[PDB]
Amino acid sequence: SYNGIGLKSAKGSSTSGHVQRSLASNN
Amino acid sequence: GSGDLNLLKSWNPKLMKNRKKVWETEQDLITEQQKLNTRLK
Amino acid sequence: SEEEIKKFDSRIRGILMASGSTTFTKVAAKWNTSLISLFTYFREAIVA
Amino acid sequence: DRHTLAYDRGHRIRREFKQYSLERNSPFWWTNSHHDGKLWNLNAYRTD
Amino acid sequence: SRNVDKANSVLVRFQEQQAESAGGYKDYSRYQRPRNVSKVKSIKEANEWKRQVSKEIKQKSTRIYDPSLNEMQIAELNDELNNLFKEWKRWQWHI
Amino acid sequence: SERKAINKYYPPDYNPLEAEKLSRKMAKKLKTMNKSHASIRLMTPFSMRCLECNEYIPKSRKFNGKKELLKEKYLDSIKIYRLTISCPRCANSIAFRTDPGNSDYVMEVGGVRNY
Amino acid sequence: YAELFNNDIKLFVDDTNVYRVTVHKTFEGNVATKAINGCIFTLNPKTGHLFLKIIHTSVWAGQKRLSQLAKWKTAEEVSALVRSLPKEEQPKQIIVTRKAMLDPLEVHMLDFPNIAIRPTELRLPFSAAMSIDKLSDVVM
RNA sequence: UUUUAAGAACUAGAUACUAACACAUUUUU
RNA sequence: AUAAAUUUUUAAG
Ligand SMILES: [Mg+2]
Ligand SMILES: [Zn+2]
Repeated sequence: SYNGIGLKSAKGSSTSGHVQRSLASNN
Repeated sequence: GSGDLNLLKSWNPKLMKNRKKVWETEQDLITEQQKLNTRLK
Repeated sequence: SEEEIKKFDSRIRGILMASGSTTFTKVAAKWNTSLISLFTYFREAIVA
Repeated sequence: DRHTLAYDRGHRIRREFKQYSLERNSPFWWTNSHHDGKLWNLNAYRTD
Repeated sequence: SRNVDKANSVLVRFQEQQAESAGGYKDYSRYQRPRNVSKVKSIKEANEWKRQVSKEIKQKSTRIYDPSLNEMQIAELNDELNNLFKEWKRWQWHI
Repeated sequence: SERKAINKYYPPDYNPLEAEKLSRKMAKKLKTMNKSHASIRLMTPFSMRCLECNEYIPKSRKFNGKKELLKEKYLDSIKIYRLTISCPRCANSIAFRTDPGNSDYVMEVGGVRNY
Repeated sequence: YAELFNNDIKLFVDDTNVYRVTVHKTFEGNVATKAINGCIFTLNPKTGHLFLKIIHTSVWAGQKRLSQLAKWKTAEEVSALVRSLPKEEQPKQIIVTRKAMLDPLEVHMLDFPNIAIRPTELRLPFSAAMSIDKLSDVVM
């Protein structure tokens, strides 16, 4: 789900706009 | 398009592919005439 | 700082507009010599 | 050349004012490889 | 590259070599003399080779009277005339 | 009909090497291919002075001009060319030579060089 | 010319007479170019053993461009001829009169890195060796 | 009158034309 | 306790 993270849309950003939760920092 | 068109054509001697050809042929002939001078001595 | 970010971006734009057709390795060479400058100077800060 | 270089002082400000007296930028304006040596190396990156 | 290259390529020539065998093309605006006269062939052909001379007779004949002032030049051109007109004589003689 | 064109329609038979042979025979009879002469657009590196109208070709000027393979061959084997240029004011032909041993040109027949 | 008799074993190759064409008369008129059977000529300077691989022109009846097939087949028979030699009898080096044989021999001889190939620095009269009557008799 | 080119077969291999287009070239030893 | 995926080519100058 798009929670407010990511980009307004991936057009000019040249990336794939692929976002994934960070297993790193949780607790 | 500003500079000399001569640089973009093959026949002119001043550009570096042909000048090198002349260098090589002259160098070879220098080797040959050198060895043939040493033979006669 | 924002300024020198924009200076970098403007420089990349420089490499781009300057070379219409320089072939190839000239472009990669220029971009190398730019980026390496940016990192090597800014090293730590860029992360944040 | 160190014997000569000790008589070179003020190199930094000169480097920074090379902006004004000549067109082409010098992407590394913050070091002279003469006084500061060479502050980085890459070649490992190559193999990697 | 100037069309001098583009008109001489194989893909231009081959259709001419088919038109000779399949019909009455092949110009005569292309080839040169042919040097020897008596070695020419059936009359309907030397007929066209002959005009292929008279035309140049007309061009350079007009090129005679021109005031353009080069007297050495018109001298050599004058000799060229005489040569060609002699050729015309020869093509008529063969006919 | 694109300037960059990948394919060219060929007749349905067209033995290509056969066309190389028959075309190789055809190459002798044509007027243009055999001219022994050549035409090239070029420049004048060393400037000029005309010996007829004393016109000056000032430094480097475009010309439609004529290249010729010279019967000489520099040293044992190097090519050497002779170029001709018509004068703008008068009808006059001036010629070049290209010295491979001495990089600069040397010229003859109808022009002199400025110093 | 001295290094030939040093303890290395080298071979000499002359392919010039592999391809022979002589003029005969047709029954009307012509100049008849015919191919006479050739031979492959290799010798070491020491033993004086003449290796000849005799080549019959019937092999040449199905081809065109016979210069290539010439130099290449001759190179092949140099290769197999080396394959007739055990390690002790393997040549140390190989030398060829022409420098137009260098490439195909470099092609076939790759399997034998101990064998160098060299041009002739001196003009050599192995081309007319067919004038020897015994050799030309064995070939004809 | 004068004149000789044309056909058949064989060989190994790379060279011409164009410049309108782009030309901070920078930079690590 | 994550399942989040942009493109892509022809002519003329
Ligand atoms: Mg335009
Ligand atoms: Zn003039």
